[PDB]
Amino acid sequence: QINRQYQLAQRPSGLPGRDTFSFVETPLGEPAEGQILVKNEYLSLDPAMRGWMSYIPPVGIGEVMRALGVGKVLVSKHPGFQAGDYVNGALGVQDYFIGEPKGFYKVDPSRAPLPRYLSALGMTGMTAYFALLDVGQPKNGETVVISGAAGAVGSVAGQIARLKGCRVVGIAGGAEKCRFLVEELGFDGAIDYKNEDLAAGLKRECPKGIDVFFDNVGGEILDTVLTRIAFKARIVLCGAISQYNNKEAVRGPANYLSLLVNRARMEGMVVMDYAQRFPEGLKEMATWLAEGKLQSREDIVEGLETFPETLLKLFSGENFGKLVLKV
Amino acid sequence: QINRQYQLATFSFVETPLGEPAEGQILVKNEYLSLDPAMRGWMNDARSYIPPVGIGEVMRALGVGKVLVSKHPGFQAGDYVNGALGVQDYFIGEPKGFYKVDPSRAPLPRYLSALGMTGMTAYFALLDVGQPKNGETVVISGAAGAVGSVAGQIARLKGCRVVGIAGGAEKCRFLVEELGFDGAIDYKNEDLAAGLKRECPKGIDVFFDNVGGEILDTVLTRIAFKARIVLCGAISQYNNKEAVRGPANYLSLLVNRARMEGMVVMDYAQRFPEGLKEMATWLAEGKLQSREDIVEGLETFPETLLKLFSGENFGKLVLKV
Ligand SMILES: NC(=O)c1ccc[n+]([C@@H]2O[C@H](COP(=O)([O-])OP(=O)(O)OC[C@H]3O[C@@H](n4cnc5c(N)ncnc54)[C@H](OP(=O)(O)O)[C@@H]3O)[C@@H](O)[C@H]2O)c1
Ligand SMILES: NC(=O)c1ccc[n+]([C@@H]2O[C@H](COP(=O)([O-])OP(=O)(O)OC[C@H]3O[C@@H](n4cnc5c(N)ncnc54)[C@H](OP(=O)(O)O)[C@@H]3O)[C@@H](O)[C@H]2O)c1
Repeated sequence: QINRQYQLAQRPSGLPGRDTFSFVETPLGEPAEGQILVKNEYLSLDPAMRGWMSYIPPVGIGEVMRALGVGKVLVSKHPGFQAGDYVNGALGVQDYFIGEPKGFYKVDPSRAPLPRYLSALGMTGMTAYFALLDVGQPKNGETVVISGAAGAVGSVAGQIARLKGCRVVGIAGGAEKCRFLVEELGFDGAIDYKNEDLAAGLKRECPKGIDVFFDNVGGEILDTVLTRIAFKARIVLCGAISQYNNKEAVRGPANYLSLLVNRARMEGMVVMDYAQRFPEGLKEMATWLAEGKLQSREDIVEGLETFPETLLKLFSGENFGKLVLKV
Repeated sequence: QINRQYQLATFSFVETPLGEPAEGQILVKNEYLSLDPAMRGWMNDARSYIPPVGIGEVMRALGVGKVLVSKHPGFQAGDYVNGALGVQDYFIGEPKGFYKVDPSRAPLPRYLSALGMTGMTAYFALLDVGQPKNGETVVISGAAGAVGSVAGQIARLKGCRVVGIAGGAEKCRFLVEELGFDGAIDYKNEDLAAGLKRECPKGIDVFFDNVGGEILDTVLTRIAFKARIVLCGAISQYNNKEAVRGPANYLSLLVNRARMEGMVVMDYAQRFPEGLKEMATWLAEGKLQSREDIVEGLETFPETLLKLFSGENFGKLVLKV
């Protein structure tokens, strides 16, 4: 049995294209004590990958590329897991995972499709959940603005905010995504940053200011949102995708003093800090899904070999929904 | 009787007749006036936290003074007050945001510094927003200034390691030898990153920012897990003809799961009594020190005013009227 794997060959400069990865065929090993062996089925493609090439150590050169995934346990030398289980874990960009199941959890394939355990019922879902609710602390009637709003995190964030009684405004790229936000996910409004002036969009959509800004994007979008925040607003720093491929320095928010004028808070978060609360998060999210109160879209791309090419879709805005790679 | 005033024209010294207080009003002989950096920010156009001084109107100044006549249920003749008394001999109007100060518990001018606005800013911004704990490392910008020098001393009292950033070898010496800061970084002569690397081994848990600009952006690179950055001001940016700099390292808040939060001292006006009571005991026991640089004569105003961005004020700048 062969285990195909993408390895990190070189730390990339800007956008990471080919020759950044090395496609390698190594023989399938066997798990040691405390380890499990997993047949990888669906891989999560995440903007955080660029950073992996910080809050977590980077990928070692010559190591398998880091990747969250869902897979079938073939064998287990670990009390927590048994052969036949389906697991969410750091499975890597390869056919098969062998190692310590640290922070792995079982998923039930009969209750939801596997790729869902990478979105709304996975990491991106939890990010939206804990970031919005614990850090954003939205309340009934508050104006909630979300960047990267048609994405996996933003789309779930927008909807939970809607369920909390918030007026929800999405900032997204292109007419199709902005239409999706309003007609499908139930956002109160949308701003197409690619086609309309963002400031005028915000003035239109948030005339009395913004109480909660969920930032997935950073850059000029963040800086413009800053001129419009309300007294005691919360800015959740979830990501800065517009900056991840910078050869140049990060674009700092020149309107940051709005946080002073408005006595507002800007706070960062990392989803793994909430691991102890995952079951309660996953449980409540699941009931939202079942009740039709929240919708999750996955964008599945087939074939492990397409990894380098498919990854770039996140940075070109080419993904429509949570990007998943079928192995 | 005459009320000498400075009203916003660069200014204008105009003698005016002393009027008389109506209902809801008090009459106050102004004794000491607060010269604050915020005086500049008040003169701008864009929506600040409080509306600008109107063209032609008496220049805003916080001050301490004696009530001569009260037509207000909360104030009595002979009370001493703190309030927006303005750049003038006498205040007449509603005591919007005034409070009584006990002249027995402290020197009158101290009710403009540690027991006044700058002291309460340090008090509430550090403790409510920074929430420093025993053994945490607390870095203060403008640490020699009126807010920073108090914030750093309260930090010391809470059991923190306290590191100050200040201009000049003299001021840095003062923080360590006189105020009891654990370390000091001379931003004017020394590299800041190296200074911070040196003075803050375990990273930075609380940053009390009075300055913004490059200092903030450098501090961001060494904040710790779950750090708190208190935005109190951005003095290095107030005299900019062009755009505020902006922290390029702000994503440190993400990597470190840290919080950056602004505050305005008057939001805590209702809690001033407990804050002032505690601050008074610290001063009285000699645990916390307050410096005021007092210049005599209202007439010296425009000259005295030219000090707060220079760095010439040693202590809280106060004008005796
Ligand atoms: N802090 C944590 O714990 C944590 C965990 C997971 C993810 N994240 C972060 O959350 C954010 C969203 O991730 P996701 O999984 O939901 O990915 P996603 O939003 O589903 O996909 C990426 C989206 O980013 C937008 N985008 C890319 N470049 C942009 C640019 N230059 N300007 C504006 N928009 C741009 C594109 O949307 P448009 O086509 O609409 O422009 C693209 O569809 C990322 O910043 C990620 O790093 C944080
Ligand atoms: N948010 C609120 O409620 C509130 C209340 C009061 C004050 N503030 C703000 O907090 C700040 C402190 O006010 P303060 O009364 O304590 O004034 P201050 O510190 O007594 O006077 C100015 C001090 O700022 C420092 N400074 C000036 N320009 C600088 C620069 N370019 N780089 C580095 N340091 C510089 C100087 O320190 P060195 O001489 O050592 O360089 C100087 O001592 C101001 O920005 C003020 O507007 C906010």
